[PDB]
Amino acid sequence: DIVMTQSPESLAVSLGERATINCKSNQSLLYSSTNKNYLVWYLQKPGQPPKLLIYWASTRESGVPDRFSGSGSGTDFTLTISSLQAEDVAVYYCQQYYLSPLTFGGGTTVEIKRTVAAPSVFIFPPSDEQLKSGTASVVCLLNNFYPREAKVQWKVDNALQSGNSQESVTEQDSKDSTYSLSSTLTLSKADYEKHKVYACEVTQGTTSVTKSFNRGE
Amino acid sequence: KVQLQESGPGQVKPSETLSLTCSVSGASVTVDYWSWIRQTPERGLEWIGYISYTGRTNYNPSLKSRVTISTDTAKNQVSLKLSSVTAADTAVYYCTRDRSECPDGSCFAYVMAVWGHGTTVTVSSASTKGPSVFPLAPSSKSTSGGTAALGCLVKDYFPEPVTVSWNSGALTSGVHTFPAVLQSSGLYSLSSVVTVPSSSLGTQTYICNVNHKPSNTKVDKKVEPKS
Amino acid sequence: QPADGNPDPNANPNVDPN
Repeated sequence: DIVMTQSPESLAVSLGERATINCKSNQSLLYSSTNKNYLVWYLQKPGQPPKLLIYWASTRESGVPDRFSGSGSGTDFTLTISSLQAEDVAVYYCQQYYLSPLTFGGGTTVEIKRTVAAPSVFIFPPSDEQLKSGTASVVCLLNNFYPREAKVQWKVDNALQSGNSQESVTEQDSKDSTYSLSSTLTLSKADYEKHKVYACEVTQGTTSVTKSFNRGE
Repeated sequence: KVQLQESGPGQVKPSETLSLTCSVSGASVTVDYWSWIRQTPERGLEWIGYISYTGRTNYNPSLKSRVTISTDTAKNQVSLKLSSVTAADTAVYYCTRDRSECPDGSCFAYVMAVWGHGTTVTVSSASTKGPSVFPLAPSSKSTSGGTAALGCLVKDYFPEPVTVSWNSGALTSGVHTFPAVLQSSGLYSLSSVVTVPSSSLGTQTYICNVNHKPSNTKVDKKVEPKS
Repeated sequence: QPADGNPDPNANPNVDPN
C-alpha cells in the first residue's frame, strides 16, 4: 500500500500568519497519461465529517476560501493557508487517490496562538436528584481560556483528592480560539454528606484560582 | 446540495454482521463511485472499499474477505455489510460520493467529494444502556458578575454517542458540549454547559435535549435555577 | 485510482443496452 506521512503532526500560529502542512508518499502520485498528481486535502472539525479542500494536488474545490492552496508533485506535497483564520482550526488530512487501496495521512492538527485568557471558573454541587441514588458528581467548569494546559485539583475539607476525578477538554473554539474544560469529582453520597468544603483549584503559570462551595449553604 | 446519510445499528455484538445503509440525495447512485470509510482515534481514516457505476467492487485487502458493498438503484442507496465483527471494527463509518475522470473511453475516481454525516458503530458484548440526565443548576445568585453557567450531566450510558442540543437548537451561543469520558464503571459520561445572562434565569426556559440513538432514548431536561 | 490500470468503460451511467 502507499504510505502517506504528514509533518508536523500539530502546529499553531497567530491569527493571520501562514501555516504549512507537508504530506509525503512513498510512491510517486503523478499519472503520466494525465500529468496530474492524485493527491487530495481534507479538513475535519469536531462532530463533522472531513470536507474537501484541494484535489489533483492543487485544484481548489468550489466554496473553499482563497487562503487555502496546494502545491507539490511526485511524492512531496504542501497545503498552505496563507493567513490563518480562527474558523480554520481543524485536523487536516492528505489522501492519495492514485493506487488501491486508497490511503490517508495521519492528520495534522492546526491551532491558533492567541493571547492568554484566564478561565471563568464555575463549580456545581451534585443535584439532589442524583444524590437520591447513592453517588455525588461535583463538576468544575473552566470556561473559555487559553492556553489549553492547566492543572486542576480538587480539595475536600482541604484534603487534596487523588484518583477520583476525570477531565474533559473541548476543541479550540472556532470564534474566540479558546478552550473549555470540565473536571468531575465522583464521590459516594455518604462521603459527600460527611464533608463541608468542596474546592476546585486551577493553576496556570503564576496564578492559581480556587473556587469553592460549602455543602448545604 | 448533494447529501449522504448513513444509517446503522449503534451497537453490534461480536461475530455478528454489521449492515449499514447510505441514503443519497442530489446525486444518483448509478453515476461515478461510492466509497465507505471508517475512522478511529488510533488508526485514523481507513478506506474500506468502493463500488463503481458498472457494479465493479474494489475492497481494501485489510478487509476484502469480510466486506460487501452494493447499490440499490430503486432506493438510490449504497450499502455495506461487514461480517464476523470484532472490537477492531468499532469506528465511525462514512459513505462518500467519489467523482470520476475519464481521459478517453475509460474512467477512474480521483476524489471523495462529499461525505455523509457518519454513523458510530461499537462492537461490544456489553448491554446497551440509555443515559441518566442530571441538572447542573445555576444558582439564582450570580458570583460571576451577572453571567450564569448551567448545564446537564449525561451519565452512565453505553455505547457512544450522545448528542446534546439546547432549546431544540435555538440556543447555540456559549454552549460547550464536552467529549465523553469512559468511567471506571465502563459506562460513558459527558456534560453540556452554557453561559447565559443571570437576569434571564427567572423568565427564560433552558432545556437540554439529549439523544442516545443506540438505545433509542431521548431525554429532555428543564434546568431550573436553585434558590 | 488511475494507477490500478483497470479503468471502467466510459458508460457512466449504464444506459438501456437497447
